[PDB]
Amino acid sequence: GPYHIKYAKNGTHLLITGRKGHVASMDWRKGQLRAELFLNETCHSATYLQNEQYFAVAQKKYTFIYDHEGTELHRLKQHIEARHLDFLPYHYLLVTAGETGWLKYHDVSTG
Amino acid sequence: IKDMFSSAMEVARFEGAQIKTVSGIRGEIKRALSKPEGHYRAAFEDKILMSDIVILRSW
Amino acid sequence: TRKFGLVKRTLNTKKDQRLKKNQENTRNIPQVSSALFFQYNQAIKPPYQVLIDTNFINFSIQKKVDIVRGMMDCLLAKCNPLITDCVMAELEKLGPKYRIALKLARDPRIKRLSCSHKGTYADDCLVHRVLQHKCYIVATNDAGLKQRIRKIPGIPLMSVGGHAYVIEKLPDV
Amino acid sequence: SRVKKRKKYQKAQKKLKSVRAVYSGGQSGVYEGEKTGIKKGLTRSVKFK
Amino acid sequence: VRKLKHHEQKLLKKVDFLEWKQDQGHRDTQVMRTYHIQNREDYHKYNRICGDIRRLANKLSLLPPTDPFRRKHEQLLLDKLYAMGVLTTKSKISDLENKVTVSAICRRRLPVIMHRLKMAETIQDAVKFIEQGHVRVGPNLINDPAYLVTRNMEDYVTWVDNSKIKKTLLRYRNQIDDFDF
Amino acid sequence: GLKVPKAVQKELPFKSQIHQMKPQKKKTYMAKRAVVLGGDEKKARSFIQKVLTISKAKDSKRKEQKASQRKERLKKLAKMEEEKSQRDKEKKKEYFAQN
Amino acid sequence: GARGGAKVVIEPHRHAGVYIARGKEDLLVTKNMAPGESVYGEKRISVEEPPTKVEYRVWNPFRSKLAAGIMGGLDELFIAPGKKVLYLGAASGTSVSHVSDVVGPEGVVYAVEFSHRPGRELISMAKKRPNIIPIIEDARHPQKYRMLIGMVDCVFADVAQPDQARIIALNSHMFLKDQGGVVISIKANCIDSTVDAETVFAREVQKLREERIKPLEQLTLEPYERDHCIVVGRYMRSGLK
Amino acid sequence: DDNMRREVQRDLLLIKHRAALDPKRHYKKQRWEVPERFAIGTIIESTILETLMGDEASNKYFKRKYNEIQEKSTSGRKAHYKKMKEMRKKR
Amino acid sequence: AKLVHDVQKKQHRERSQLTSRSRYGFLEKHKDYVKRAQDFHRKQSTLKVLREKAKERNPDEYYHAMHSRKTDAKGLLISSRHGSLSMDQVKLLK
Ligand SMILES: [Zn+2]
Repeated sequence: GPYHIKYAKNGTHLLITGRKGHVASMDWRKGQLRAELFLNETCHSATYLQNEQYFAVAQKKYTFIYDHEGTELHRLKQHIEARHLDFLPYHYLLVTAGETGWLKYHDVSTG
Repeated sequence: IKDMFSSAMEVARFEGAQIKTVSGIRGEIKRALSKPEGHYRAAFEDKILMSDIVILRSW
Repeated sequence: TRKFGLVKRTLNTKKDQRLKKNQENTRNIPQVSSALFFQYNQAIKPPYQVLIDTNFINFSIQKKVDIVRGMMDCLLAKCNPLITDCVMAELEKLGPKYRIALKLARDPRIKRLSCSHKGTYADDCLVHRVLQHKCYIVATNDAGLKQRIRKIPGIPLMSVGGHAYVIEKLPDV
Repeated sequence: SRVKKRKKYQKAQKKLKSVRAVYSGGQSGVYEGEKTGIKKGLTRSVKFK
Repeated sequence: VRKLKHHEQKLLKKVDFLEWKQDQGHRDTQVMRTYHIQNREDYHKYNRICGDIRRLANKLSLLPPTDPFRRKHEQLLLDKLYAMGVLTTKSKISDLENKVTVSAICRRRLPVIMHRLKMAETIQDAVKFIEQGHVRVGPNLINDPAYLVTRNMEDYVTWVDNSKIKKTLLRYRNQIDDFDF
Repeated sequence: GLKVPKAVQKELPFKSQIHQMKPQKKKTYMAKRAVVLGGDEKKARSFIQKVLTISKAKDSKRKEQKASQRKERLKKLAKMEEEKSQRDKEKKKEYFAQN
Repeated sequence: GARGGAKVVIEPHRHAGVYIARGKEDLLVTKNMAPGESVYGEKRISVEEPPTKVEYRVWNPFRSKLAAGIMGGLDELFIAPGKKVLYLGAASGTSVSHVSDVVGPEGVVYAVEFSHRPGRELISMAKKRPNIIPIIEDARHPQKYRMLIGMVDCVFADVAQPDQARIIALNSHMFLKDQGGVVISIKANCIDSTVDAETVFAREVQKLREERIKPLEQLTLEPYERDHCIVVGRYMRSGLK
Repeated sequence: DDNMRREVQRDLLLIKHRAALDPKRHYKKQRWEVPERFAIGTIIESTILETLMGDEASNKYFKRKYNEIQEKSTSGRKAHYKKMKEMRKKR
Repeated sequence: AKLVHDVQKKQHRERSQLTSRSRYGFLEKHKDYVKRAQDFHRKQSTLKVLREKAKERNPDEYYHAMHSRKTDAKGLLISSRHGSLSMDQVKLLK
């Protein structure tokens, strides 16, 4: 702990990211675990992308995009020390901000 | 080799001469053997057999 | 019990089915035509059926050689000239400059063959037809096409040279 | 010359049989099967493109 | 995502949820797989060292060809890299640019050298034996599978004395002497 | 056949160690137990190993026929290639003579 | 050759519903729909299966042109188990019975014949084979038997008529399914004996293209027949291009 | 069935190698791996192995042909080597 | 064969071992010698490889199969002829 929680837009899935780096994606109503990562690292926040299939995690220095099963898909080298993550659903943009004082918008569809 | 020469004196005349087998393996008359008369030592480019026949070409 | 050599699970580009490159991934020997005795096409006989190529019409006009009469002179037999859609389409695309060639090609004595393929390339259409059936003479002056037809056995090849047509691989002459 | 051309032609007839199947009068007597065997995985048809 | 229909693909040409240009073809993941690298950021630390060598070689190349300073420094860099084992040959200076890669550095890690010395059947097996304290370089036990072995130090990679693996080697050939153990 | 010295054979790496099975001397119990069907089965068991002997020999001779004609054919093919190579050089001298 | 007491090994062909009987000689055989009898005196093979006594019939290439096509190596046959086949020119059960064997109990065979004397036996044969529907009617007028036939997966035409192209044309439009099969046996002499066989084959194929039938392959039936070929095509109503 | 009767095994082995059964037949060149499913049957109008050895012309052909192959296989082998070393001895 | 008589292309017959030397064996010719030399060089080539493989062997090579395989007192590898029976199995067989 401590644990930062984010629900999906439709409320079906729950994403919890522990500060010491325990990240779990689950369907809380059916009690089914979609993914569980034990990244030995400092994780600040996580968010779901357009649906529960993809989620982003803001780790020590870089943001990573993960799959539904927990397989890492991308390492966002451009986003440095992001502490907040947001997703604009209708625009398909991932938004980050952190200690650098820089606001970055990233298109998940095109990358 | 035997039967090529009759005495070690004859071998001495032909030391260093080219010789070959029927197989075509080339050799040389190195030295005459003291016993028996007429025998001599030769070196060939490859191992020869007992069934081979060595021939010295002369004119 | 924790396993040894633990590694982070990541996307395997070589083996992952989702990536497009990885999504994609009875012998036939054609019979030799029974119309051929080695290099000799025994089946072909008059009246002959001749496939006209686009350049054939243009050169025929240059030399003042009538298509129907010129062929009868060359082979001394009734010839049934045939124009495919590709050749007709190629004549139309040549432009206004070749309107005379288009009007002669439309002579009623020249019969028409339909085509059931998308392309307008006539060289391929003619070569496929001769490979299927050994009953056509090819009338062309294209150097590229003529060399293709020579490799195919039992296909007589007609050309316009000098003052009249010439036929190469037709022993009955 | 006539004899050499005679032997040349009959030789070519034998070679033609190895190049392609030739009609040879059809069936003679009871059907005794495909003597040289049937190949399941080979097709000789000419395919239209 | 489901397979896109024709009209959809025309309007979504650049859509790719698994491959992006910033990934650089997933070269990091590929190389981490070949040499069994367990830390996600080990590749990019090596990549920064390779970039430093390539930056220096480019600056040296822009010095005039007959410069004694240029020739001296390029040789020192070639000497040092060959000694580390990163470079196989010292003959050509263009190797500093073309043949200086993260794969070259990963190829000097302890598991890989164990594999090439045939001490392990796979790099994954070598990593496990290192993590289980069977391997020593010199008189020092090493359980870090990222240890970079120089050419000279490759002569002192060997099993720990009381290792069960060492006994199996000697037992197999009937050469086990229990006085040593 | 080649006989590797035992001193060399002893100090060979694990990957390349020759497997040399020793002959059996003491009669095994299973060897004393096995029943061999005699009479009719003997004749039907000699017949098969005669047939498979003809088939192996016929294949090894027809296969050697192909290798004999393969050598003759490539010699013929090389001669045609050389003619097409030299004549091709001549055309490219005549073409660039115009240019 | 294939004598009485000889023993053979039965294995499946590349085509479903067709088998091969191995031995000193190979035979094309089809499972007998009506065991214990021969339609036209062909040899038969019995296998003891766990036991039930199953039977197989020999398919003579010199008697059936479809069989000659199998020997010559046709790539695709649309005739397969559990399919409806419209057989035109079904003189008798020489070839229809073998087709009835391939389609099996689930399939049906619409045998169309014109002459009555061959027709009478086609009725008698059909009653040993519940899956054969004999239609003693002229194939040039499909409107007469439109009640009797539903949609069919494949159309097989052995009619030896100069205007077979129109006969195949009309029947396909009424009964053949889109993307269905068409199999034609063309004898050059019946169509036009004046011209060579190659000219005739090229002419028939052109007519089929005009009728929205895309030819897939062509095969000549030597040594079993002279001046014969089988053209296999697909009925592409949408377009051949 | 996995029992694979010795008779059934030999007949399939006698169809794989049917080119050698008769020097006048000369079939097409095929391989014929044993199929997964097959059914042995007889013809209506004595297994093939038993049928074939019943004939005398074929039996006399195999014994002759087999013996000729043995002469080729044992030429220059250990039997010949011992003769050569024995002539060198006086008697 | 251009500008060559068939007399020029005449077979030259092969001579045989002397009778006084018939005991030693067949008089080898060049073709016979080539068979010896080629065979010897093929064997000597592999042996040189095997000697090298022995020299560069690493004593610390480990393979998991070293458990299954066994070595003789002489130091040579033991290979089983076919690759014990329990009392229950033996009882049934007896
Ligand atoms: Zn066309």
